[PDB]
Amino acid sequence: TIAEPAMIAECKTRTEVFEISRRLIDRTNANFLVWPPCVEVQRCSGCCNNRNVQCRPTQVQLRPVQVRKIEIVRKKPIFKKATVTLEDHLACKCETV
Amino acid sequence: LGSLTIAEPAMIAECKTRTEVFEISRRLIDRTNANFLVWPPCVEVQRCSGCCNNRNVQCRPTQVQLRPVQVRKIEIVRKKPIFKKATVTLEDHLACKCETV
Amino acid sequence: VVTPPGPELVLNVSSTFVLTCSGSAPVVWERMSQEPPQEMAKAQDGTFSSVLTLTNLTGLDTGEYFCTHNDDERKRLYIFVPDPTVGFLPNDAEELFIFLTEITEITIPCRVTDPQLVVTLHEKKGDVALPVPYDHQRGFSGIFEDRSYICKTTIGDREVDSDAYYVYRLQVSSINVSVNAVQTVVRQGENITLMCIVIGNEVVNFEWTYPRKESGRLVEPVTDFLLDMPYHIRSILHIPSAELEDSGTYTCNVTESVNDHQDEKAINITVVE
Amino acid sequence: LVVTPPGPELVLNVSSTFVLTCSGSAPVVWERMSQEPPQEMAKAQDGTFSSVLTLTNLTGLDTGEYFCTHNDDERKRLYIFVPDPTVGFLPNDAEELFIFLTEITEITIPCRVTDPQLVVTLHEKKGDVALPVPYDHQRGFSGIFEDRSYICKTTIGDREVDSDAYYVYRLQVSSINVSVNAVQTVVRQGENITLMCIVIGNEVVNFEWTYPRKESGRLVEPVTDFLLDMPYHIRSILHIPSAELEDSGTYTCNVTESVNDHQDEKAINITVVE
Ligand SMILES: *[C@@H]1O[C@H](CO)[C@@H](O)[C@H](O)[C@H]1NC(C)=O
Ligand SMILES: *[C@@H]1O[C@H](CO)[C@@H](O)[C@H](O)[C@H]1NC(C)=O
Ligand SMILES: *[C@@H]1O[C@H](CO)[C@@H](O)[C@H](O)[C@H]1NC(C)=O
Ligand SMILES: *[C@@H]1O[C@H](CO)[C@@H](O)[C@H](O)[C@H]1NC(C)=O
Ligand SMILES: *[C@@H]1O[C@H](CO)[C@@H](O)[C@H](O)[C@H]1NC(C)=O
Ligand SMILES: *[C@@H]1O[C@H](CO)[C@@H](O)[C@H](O)[C@H]1NC(C)=O
Ligand SMILES: *[C@@H]1O[C@H](CO)[C@@H](O)[C@H](O)[C@H]1NC(C)=O
Ligand SMILES: *[C@@H]1O[C@H](CO)[C@@H](O)[C@H](O)[C@H]1NC(C)=O
Ligand SMILES: *[C@H]1O[C@H](CO)[C@@H](O)[C@H](O)[C@H]1NC(C)=O
Ligand SMILES: *[C@H]1O[C@H](CO)[C@@H](O)[C@H](O)[C@H]1NC(C)=O
Ligand SMILES: *[C@H]1O[C@H](CO)[C@@H](O)[C@H](O)[C@H]1NC(C)=O
Ligand SMILES: *[C@H]1O[C@H](CO)[C@@H](O)[C@H](O)[C@H]1NC(C)=O
Ligand SMILES: *[C@H]1O[C@H](CO)[C@@H](O)[C@H](O)[C@H]1NC(C)=O
Repeated sequence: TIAEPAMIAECKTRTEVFEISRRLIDRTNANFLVWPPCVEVQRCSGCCNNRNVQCRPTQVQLRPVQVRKIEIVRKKPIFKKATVTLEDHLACKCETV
Repeated sequence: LGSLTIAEPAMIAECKTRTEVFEISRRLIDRTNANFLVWPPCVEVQRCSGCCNNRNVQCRPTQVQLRPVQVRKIEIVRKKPIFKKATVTLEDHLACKCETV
Repeated sequence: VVTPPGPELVLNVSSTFVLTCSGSAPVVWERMSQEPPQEMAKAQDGTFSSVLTLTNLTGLDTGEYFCTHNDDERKRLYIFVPDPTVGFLPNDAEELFIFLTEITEITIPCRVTDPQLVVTLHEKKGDVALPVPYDHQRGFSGIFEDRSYICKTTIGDREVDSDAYYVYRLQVSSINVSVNAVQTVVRQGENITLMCIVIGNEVVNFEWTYPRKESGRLVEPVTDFLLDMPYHIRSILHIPSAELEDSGTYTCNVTESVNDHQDEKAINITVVE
Repeated sequence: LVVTPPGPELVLNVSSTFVLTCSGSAPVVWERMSQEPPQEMAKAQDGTFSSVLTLTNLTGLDTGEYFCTHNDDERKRLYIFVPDPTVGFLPNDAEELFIFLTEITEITIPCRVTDPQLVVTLHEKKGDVALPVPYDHQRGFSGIFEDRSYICKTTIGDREVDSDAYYVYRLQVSSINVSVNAVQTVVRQGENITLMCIVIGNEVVNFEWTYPRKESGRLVEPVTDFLLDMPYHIRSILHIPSAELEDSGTYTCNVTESVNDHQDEKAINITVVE
């Protein structure tokens, strides 16, 4: 093994994990579950030269996806459909901030 | 514009490795002073992520690799750079699996 | 009640077949909870019968066929229509998720059309086959961990993988409520924040009973999860601009519908001028 | 007084040979890349001095500045272009790749090629649109930029060629004014001692701690930290556990930033008791 030169992680979109919390489905009670518990999303990441610049999305897209709200009732559960808004980044740039 | 709605069922993020970003801080390279810059500021590292279908099941690395890479301590003198080398080892994950807890 | 002949039938593709079923009282067949094209007929000797012709047999037909007693005791037949253009009998998404209230035997309902097919059970991303018994009529039955599984078979000469199933065992236990408040004595026009915390159950119901409830705009509680392994679910009740009368009994009644364990803790909060 | 036969910008064919001449009333020399190359110096009976360098087997890398000066700020510069397909952008030192600035000004991305007829464009490292920046085949692109990385592009032969990436970086700079304190000015034997030095305004600074336990006696390594990253807030903490005596005395934090050499210091007295 040779220690290669480190390469900067460029400012660009990369796949991350987004948690579909119950909070975003119903913040009033806790009598349910949501499935799946997490999904993938594209998000700007990487770094810039300085702190006077920041890696920020140049274009974002909000899209609806269907999740399952699972309420239980006597050993049998109640399945229900629910839509959650996912945000993806399509492109980025180091933005002077 | 618009189109006929096609429901998109959410898909679970699988426990697997994805590229994450590690910030290489000055404190990391040398916490005894602050007369240098670190280059590059960040690097890509493969890491395990995603959810297991359950809270008492966790996504965990099964193969880990310590990969060293060389960065630079850049001192600035009268606005002229002096380049010194440093080595930082990255902790890559090459594989994962859901593990009951 | 009787049928010709029973109990398990293996038929050829696109071929034809007739199933009969008679009993002293009226009779009817039902495939998938809904009765298909039948032909009921009453015998002069006080015998009712029912027949249903299965034309153009296709794998998708493979399944349970019953014979009841209408316009708990019946006779089920299982029919296999070996169709190489059909891998695993497609099934509902509600079937793909297996939620459980306790530790018990489980069945992964992945079925084939040909009884002579070798079906193996695997973890979604796994190659080795698992030592679980298979019943071509019901699938794999055994004990599992909360993970995802798929079945595999060899139709023709190509390996086929059914969908993925997900086991999920709910988190249940005894219920104990722990109520508190930022301060049981608040001044008029200030904030009334109470926090009801319960740990052990994943899905719990929260019900707040208080003074400013009946005949008056109620409050919306806000739940939150502390930890996720040993479920620490917290429900807080916040009342900004504390008017009077708010002084009184504030009780948080927590119940889990999985079973039905209940519990309730109360505190008294006074408001001063 | 200095003259070169002939001057000023040359474009020479690969592998050829060229002779440049420089003369003046006092000694004279040719310098390429900061170091005077193989010359043949001489003097004239009329009191004239001269130097002639023989460029042999010209290659693209011979592209660049050549100066004629007076030694054993007034000089004569010649720019020589040696078009050479085997060469893309002229290679430059890691120091030229980082462009550190202390104020807002014009900037030059020094990406240069060997052929003056080559087309060259400026791009944000990852970016396809050519930036509208004037170019000078001798020097590179000059304009105003933000703190990003840039590459230059050119087509040599038929292939697109990319330069190394250049990084524009404006350091955060300002006056220095130290602020020091201690967890407690009066400590007891065997206990910990800890002081803090915080300077704000500069991204890079040198912290210097002078204290009792220093001369003749293992010194202490401070630990630096960054509180706030926008206006740079840097903190240095000197920690001495198991405080022995003698530790009592003056403790100082001298802080200097090397970019403009500003300095500042604050002293505080700590006394240890038994
Ligand atoms: C044959 O199978 C097709 C496909 O299900 C069906 O539509 C048709 O009714 C069947 N009977 C025939 C032979 O027409
Ligand atoms: C009709 O079907 C129901 C289904 O449970 C059964 O209980 C009932 O006995 C049937 N009617 C007759 C023939 O009694
Ligand atoms: C809940 O736990 C408390 C102790 O913290 C106990 O006193 C109470 O009886 C429990 N609730 C019930 C009745 O299950
Ligand atoms: C709280 O005080 C009220 C008086 O307004 C009383 O009715 C109630 O019983 C108290 N809460 C309980 C049940 O402990
Ligand atoms: C809990 O909330 C109130 C308290 O009396 C009541 O209306 C409700 O039925 C209780 N839940 C149960 C049945 O455990
Ligand atoms: C020109 O000089 C270079 C470098 O010494 C050499 O590689 C090349 O062979 C020379 N040209 C000739 C005459 O072959
Ligand atoms: C540092 O701050 C102090 C005021 O708190 C003052 O000396 C000056 O404004 C700053 N820099 C200096 C030493 O001029
Ligand atoms: C810091 O240390 C002392 C304190 O003034 C003095 O030598 C000078 O100011 C600084 N030393 C250096 C290396 O600049
Ligand atoms: C199975 O029986 C059918 C008669 O219904 C006929 O097509 C043939 O004998 C067999 N078909 C196969 C599987 O070759
Ligand atoms: C009540 O709590 C404090 C009171 O100072 C403050 O957060 C606000 O006034 C109220 N809560 C909120 C943020 O609504
Ligand atoms: C040669 O250059 C240096 C300055 O760089 C200085 O000695 C003087 O300018 C020149 N010497 C002569 C011959 O005047
Ligand atoms: C420093 O001394 C030791 C460890 O260095 C320990 O007591 C603590 O971390 C510090 N002293 C205290 C209690 O402030
Ligand atoms: C530290 O404080 C003492 C007073 O106890 C003073 O004499 C000394 O000059 C101070 N340190 C310095 C050198 O500023």
